[PDB]
Amino acid sequence: TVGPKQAITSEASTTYIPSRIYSESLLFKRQEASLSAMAFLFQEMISQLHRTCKTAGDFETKLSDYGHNIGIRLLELLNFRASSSNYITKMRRRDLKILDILQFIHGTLWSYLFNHVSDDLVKSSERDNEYMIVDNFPTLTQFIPGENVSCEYFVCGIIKGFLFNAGFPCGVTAHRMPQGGHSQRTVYLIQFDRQVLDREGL
Amino acid sequence: IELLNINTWLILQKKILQLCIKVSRKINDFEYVAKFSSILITKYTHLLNQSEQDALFKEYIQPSITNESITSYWDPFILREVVINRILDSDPTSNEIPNPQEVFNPFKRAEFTCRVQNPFKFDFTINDIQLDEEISEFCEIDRKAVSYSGPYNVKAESIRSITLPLIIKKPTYKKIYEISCLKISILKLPLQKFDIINDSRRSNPVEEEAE
Amino acid sequence: GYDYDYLFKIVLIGDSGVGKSNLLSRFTTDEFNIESKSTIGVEFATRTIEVENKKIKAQIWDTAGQERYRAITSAYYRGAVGALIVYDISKSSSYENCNHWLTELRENADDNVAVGLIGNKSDLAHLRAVPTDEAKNFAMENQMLFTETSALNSDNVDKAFRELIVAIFQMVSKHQVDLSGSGTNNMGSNGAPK
Amino acid sequence: RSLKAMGEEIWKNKTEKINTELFTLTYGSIVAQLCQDYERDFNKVNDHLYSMGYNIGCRLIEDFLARTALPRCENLVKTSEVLSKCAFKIFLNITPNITNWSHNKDTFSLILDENPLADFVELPMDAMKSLWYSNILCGVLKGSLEMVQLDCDVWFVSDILRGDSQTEIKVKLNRILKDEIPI
Amino acid sequence: MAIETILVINKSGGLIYQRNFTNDEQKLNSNEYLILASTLHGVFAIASQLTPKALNTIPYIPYVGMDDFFKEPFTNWNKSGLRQLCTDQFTMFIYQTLTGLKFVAISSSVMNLAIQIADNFLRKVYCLYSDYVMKDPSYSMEMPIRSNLFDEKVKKMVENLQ
Amino acid sequence: PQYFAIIGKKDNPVYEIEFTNAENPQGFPQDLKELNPFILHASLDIVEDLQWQINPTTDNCYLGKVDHFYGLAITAYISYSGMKFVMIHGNSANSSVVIDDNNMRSFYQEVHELYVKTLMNPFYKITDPIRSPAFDSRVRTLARKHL
Repeated sequence: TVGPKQAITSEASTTYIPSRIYSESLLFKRQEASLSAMAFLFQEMISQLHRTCKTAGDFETKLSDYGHNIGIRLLELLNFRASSSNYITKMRRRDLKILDILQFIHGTLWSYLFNHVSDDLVKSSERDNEYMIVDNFPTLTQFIPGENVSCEYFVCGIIKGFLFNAGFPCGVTAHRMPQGGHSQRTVYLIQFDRQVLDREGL
Repeated sequence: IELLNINTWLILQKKILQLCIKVSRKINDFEYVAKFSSILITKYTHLLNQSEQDALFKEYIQPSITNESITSYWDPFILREVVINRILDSDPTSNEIPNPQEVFNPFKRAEFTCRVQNPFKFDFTINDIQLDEEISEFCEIDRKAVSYSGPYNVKAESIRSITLPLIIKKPTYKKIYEISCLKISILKLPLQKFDIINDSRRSNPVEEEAE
Repeated sequence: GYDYDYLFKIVLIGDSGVGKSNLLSRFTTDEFNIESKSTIGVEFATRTIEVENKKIKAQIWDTAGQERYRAITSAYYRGAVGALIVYDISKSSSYENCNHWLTELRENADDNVAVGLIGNKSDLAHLRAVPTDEAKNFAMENQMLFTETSALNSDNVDKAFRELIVAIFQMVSKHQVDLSGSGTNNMGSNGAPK
Repeated sequence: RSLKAMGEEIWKNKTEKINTELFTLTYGSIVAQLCQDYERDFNKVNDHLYSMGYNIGCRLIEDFLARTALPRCENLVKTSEVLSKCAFKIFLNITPNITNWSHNKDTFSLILDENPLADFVELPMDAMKSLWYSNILCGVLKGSLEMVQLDCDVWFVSDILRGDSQTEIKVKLNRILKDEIPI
Repeated sequence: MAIETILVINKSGGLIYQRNFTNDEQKLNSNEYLILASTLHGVFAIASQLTPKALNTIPYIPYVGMDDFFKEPFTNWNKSGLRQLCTDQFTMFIYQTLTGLKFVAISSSVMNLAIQIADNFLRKVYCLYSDYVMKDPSYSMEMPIRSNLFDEKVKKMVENLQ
Repeated sequence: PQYFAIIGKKDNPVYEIEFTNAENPQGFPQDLKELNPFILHASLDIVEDLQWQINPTTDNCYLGKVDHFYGLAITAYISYSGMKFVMIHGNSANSSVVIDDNNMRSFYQEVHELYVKTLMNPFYKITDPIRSPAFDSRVRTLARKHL
């Protein structure tokens, strides 16, 4: 009963100091876990989404929604704790060019979820509006056997909801290019829409 | 009304088309004051008070009521369910109708025939405009099985009984058809099939028993 | 190679001399080795069928009753998912402990099994120890598949056993969707910038 | 030497390491969608989190028994010693202690100090009575201990997400002595 | 010591995995392995029940496979049960887990220390089982091991042995 | 008087408040009913236009007085998620946000913790208002102590 959408509550300033009900904290406090306890919950994502899905494509694009609802949380956290609350600091750059947020995702999102920075970030040289991001080892899909890459898409929805809430409407698609002795190389191609494309030209 | 996607924020949408009602009042256009009074039904859920400009908006409704057909009952969400419970006459006459192989397969994963009985109806009005009135509800393309008398109102918010429908039917053959809803007139002309929420919420009659 | 999808184990249980092994050896294709019954006890033959575009191996384990293998056979019902109590209509004392086999097999087999009941030796039709309608009824309030299982010139088993693998299949055929793997793009000359 | 000091050697080297904030976020996404597609029927989502968690523990007991090679526990107080010092210390990073046994050592309770699955959650008001958020552990500890043929039954009783005093989990174990042939 | 064939049988009799690698031939490969695996489960049951009027198992770390999987002496879990067959051409080891999941290793190198080097390999195949087959949502329980990552995760460790 | 609002992605509001001095207790006299949401929704657009400008009309988070209309200035803050923290200031004379420009940057940044802290609840979707009793005390103690 604070913001109803029926009205704007009109309340006078400089009232009393009220009681304190719930107080949280926001710094990182780098607490670890075991990769088995992650991979068990990832296979319990997939062991229900195999059950309540009829074809492949809607399984793809509702495994992606779980990643969407981690990406739109994580975008507001990572810049805000990288620019550093009551230890008052400035407000990061708030990046607004497509190869200034790709450097941020490439060097900080993958260094946040995973221990290492992702290795390469590859422009599609022979055309425009495709932007590859690769690694050498997807450490969440690494217990899936076979070759079909539907089980990839929980990480790629983390990418897409990172950009869709950043003002950059895109669409990701994952593929597998087994280059060299890295048999699981697993490119994602970020593929921005047409209606964004004029705006960074002007 | 094109600049806001009306057909998001809500308070301004209410305030702009309240201004549109007042300008179409001062112009005395009728078809737009009927139209915006009818397109306020997307927003009576939130944003309103309990019968202050519902009644001071009913004084904009009721000029369009006393004109020709310019409103035609905005909301098709009226009657939650209809029950055709045959009352108890007598239990003297229910008058009904009529090795080798073969391996067992254990591992393997209503209609009425009504009589001299009356039915029931009940419904609600969605919003706190007072004293909404209805007359003469009856069935659609069906047989003789209709009601008679209609003196009823409905109150502010409540889910109200409609007593005394008093059905009288003629006997047919037992061809099994489904009804859903009836032709109900809410203080004006008889509108169409005011269907039921969340499901069609069927009913299943057959013939009257002449036996 | 191997290339089947699921593998069920199905016990054949009953009294001795009710005719289970002769019922088996017509019916499974073979087991490639005659071997022996009573050296380890229970013997086992395979049968492959396919259900619902999945390929099934079913492993029939028929169990002997020589009174020596007391703890041994009770260890052999561990993990047993399909079951078949066999009884003969000629003799009568097997039916007195068909319910004994049923309550021993509801014990310690799985969480849920699918037990069939089969009347061997219908060829001697003029010697019925127990009426078929009583055993049919006793199958009806015990959720059991019932077949005549007549001996010689019969298929009662070739439809009832397939129906048993169907009912045990949808007891464990949970869910899957697709393994198509057709999504390919991105063949460039890599103007990378890290 | 013992069970208190043995598990942090396993925690020190050769345990593949991930954060816990991604673990909280990817649990929270599951339970938010399970709320939204069951139309806020909160005694159904406790059933569904139970049936999800029961199929974790049958896969998890083989990973725990391969990572450390325990014997079978001799008494139920030392099952609780494993579940204190070497179950949640290896897989998670938490050591929830034990209080309040029964009058005959039939039940016990498990005070969980900090939860690595609800770091941010303030659950809604219609879920304030009929939902237990970290029910996934009560699918796991029913599951894995059933594969050791300790038929226990495990519920929540109170938790801090409701606004109550403390998170604690009551274990009541019934029956055993049925299993594979060698011991 | 040496291993020539990995056989992994279930907790309910019939097998879920075998690979007779470096056979340098085409051996017999059908349901005879199923009846062999069920025969080993049966004689593993029978070797419990006979025991005379009598009424250990501390391995070590020998660094098999070249960080490794474990560091410390441990225990076994089966005493009244079959442990090692010994013949002229081969020698068969077997290893029961606590949950009931027996691992069978046929060995083409013949003639007590072979137990010590054997079970420190048969626990290192158990760790790859629990790491690469348990976290597999396409793998249901009670089904053959149709994963293709489990083959060339164990092939590297056995050719690192021999 | 002061008007403060958190405007969402589709321009739907998620927090809506005014707070004002006790000299004029019924604040914003015949503007709070009829101009105060219109000037907010109208002057979202220059804040939206300033979100893609590198230099204004090397921080790009705080924005100054972006509009001045009948002597009422508004100030803005564009969050990474794009939720914009626009706030209208009203007075008797010509109000100055320049006397608080060093100050209330740590009022916009102080709300970040209050916001980001209410984003991390997984039950909280986007495009629904903040029905939080904790949030009101957490914003009005900040408004009382730091203005």
